[PDB]
Amino acid sequence: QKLKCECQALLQVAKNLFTHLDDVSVLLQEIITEARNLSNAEICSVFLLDQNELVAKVSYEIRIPADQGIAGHVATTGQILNIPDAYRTRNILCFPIKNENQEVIGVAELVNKINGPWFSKFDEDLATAFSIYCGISIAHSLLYKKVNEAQYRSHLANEMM
Amino acid sequence: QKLKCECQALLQVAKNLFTHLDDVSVLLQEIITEARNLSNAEICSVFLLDQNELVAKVSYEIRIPADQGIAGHVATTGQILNIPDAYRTRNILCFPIKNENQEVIGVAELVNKINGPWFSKFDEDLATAFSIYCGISIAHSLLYKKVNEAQYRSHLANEMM
Amino acid sequence: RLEECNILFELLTEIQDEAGSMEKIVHKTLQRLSQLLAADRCSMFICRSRNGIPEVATRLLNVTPTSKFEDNLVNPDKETVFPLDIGIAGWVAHTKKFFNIPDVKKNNHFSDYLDKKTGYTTVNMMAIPITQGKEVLAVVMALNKLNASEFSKEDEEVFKKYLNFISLVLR
Amino acid sequence: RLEECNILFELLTEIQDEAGSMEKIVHKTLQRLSQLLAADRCSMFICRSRNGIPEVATRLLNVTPTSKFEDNLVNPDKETVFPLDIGIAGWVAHTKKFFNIPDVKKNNHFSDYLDKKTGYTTVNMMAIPITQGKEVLAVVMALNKLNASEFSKEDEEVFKKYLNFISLVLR
Repeated sequence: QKLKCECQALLQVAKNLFTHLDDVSVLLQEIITEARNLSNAEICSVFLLDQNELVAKVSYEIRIPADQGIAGHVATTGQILNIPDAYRTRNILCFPIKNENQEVIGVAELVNKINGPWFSKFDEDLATAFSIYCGISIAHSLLYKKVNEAQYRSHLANEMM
Repeated sequence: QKLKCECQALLQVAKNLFTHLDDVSVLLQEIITEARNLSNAEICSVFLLDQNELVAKVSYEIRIPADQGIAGHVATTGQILNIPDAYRTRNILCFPIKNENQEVIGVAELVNKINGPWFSKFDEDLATAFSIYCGISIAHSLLYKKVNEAQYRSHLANEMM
Repeated sequence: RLEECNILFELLTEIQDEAGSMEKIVHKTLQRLSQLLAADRCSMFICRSRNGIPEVATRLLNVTPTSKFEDNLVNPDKETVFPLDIGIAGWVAHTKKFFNIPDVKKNNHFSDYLDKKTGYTTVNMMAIPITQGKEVLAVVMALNKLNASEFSKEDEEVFKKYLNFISLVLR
Repeated sequence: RLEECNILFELLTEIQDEAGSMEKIVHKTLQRLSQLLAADRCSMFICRSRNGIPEVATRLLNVTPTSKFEDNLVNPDKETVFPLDIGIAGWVAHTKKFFNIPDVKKNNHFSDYLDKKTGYTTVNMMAIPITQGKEVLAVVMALNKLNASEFSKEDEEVFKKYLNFISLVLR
């Protein structure tokens, strides 16, 4: 009954992240909201690998080394990381994003469980499940910005002729 | 058990039509394949309203009046249509597409049931279910072609300067 | 009423956003009754009328914990219809009464027509009418108790408990 | 084996692509056994060892047709552990034998520790060990027959039938 329920859940969320491929910024937000209710986190932050560093702008912009701290490790290693006690902190569930291959393309971390000591070791396969849709959507979402950006500059020039 | 099954079904198909917003042509194909297995039709054809006429190019191009025949009616009326006997024909389940509003934007018809006399009056709510994802996807899929087309012409010119 | 709340809620999470789901609900409920009563199967007869003439017809047969809905749903073309003066099912519809029949061979009203057609042997039976005001919508039965010579008084209580729910759903 | 094929297949379509699903399967199977046996609840004790010392621990309690898995799953922190020389559960694990106990008050081996803690009254019981070769993985029981003074011989046959499946799953 639960298993069946975390799909309709995901079915939902899949259909919500895919209605924002338009805006990597709105999309990036959705991923956060959704990621927070799905796992029931106090807070989620999302980092998008920018070459050799993590950028979770999430509004300001926050750079940092891609291999530094929690985010950096998980990003480096490409494998989830669960924390019971981190030592209003407490716990942290942090997971990779990776693209079509398995190239971690971003990273997200949830802090503190609501109604709980930590993250259900089920809150991981569910996070991994979600995390496929985040990588699928971020990947295309960025790949679509690149075009629109370029293609725009292309005409800024052409209206010049 | 069945109800739960026609969702994972749709969950699937939602995620397959949305991985082809790139190509209204591939997408248009997907809609056909998927629409045929979901209902289990011998054949599906899909018409996209082109102003005052139906164009189910589905490879050649087939125009025809938007209000003519089965397709035309359903397209005109904006409401499904089930046929037991049509008189290797037999039956025909034909349904509208409509956009964000309820503007029928295309139409699809399935012919002849496999293992059956006709179309389960369940094969209708399932078709309507699907048909939401077809309208959602076609709508954006076309709206994305329009840009890429234009934006291209924009630079064909700009590379001229 | 703990395990009823759980059984019903969980049951309702297994029903696809599709039909016809109101009968897929009755089906699934019946599948659970089979388990709880150790009944060989449960069934439902719809009850309708034609110009003031009521009749009772096969709808769901052979419902079982491992049974498929599309296998249990009676095909409208091939549905066995009874007038209410033939059969225990028709009698339940007529009288609007519950019955715990321990031996169908000792109950006139029993009609052996379906047994002859389907090849099934019916021995004992609980039967109950689902009503809306003064008119009957269905008759539901649990056939053939598996672990005793007949359905118990206690079994009546469980069946009746789950048939408040089916009633609700059949509206 | 018709209604078993259907019950098991349908059951398996209700299990979310998630856990831990192997225990959600055992749970759901147990929920169906409750219905089929009219058992008040079923439970599972995991059996593990520490340096050659086996022990038996609460894992799934109070499984019921309307019961929630996350309510039935025992929290690893709060799990009651028994050595195998205490309890019918531990005895089943030790002997690797099936038991249909009609009155726990007349069965030494019975340990009333969980009854005292949980407040539940255990009367009768079927218990069976799930094995892998010469080592035990779990003990499963159906507690408190609802519609008779004890679980029947026939009831043993059904329980045993569904516990081939659980066994398979618990590997």
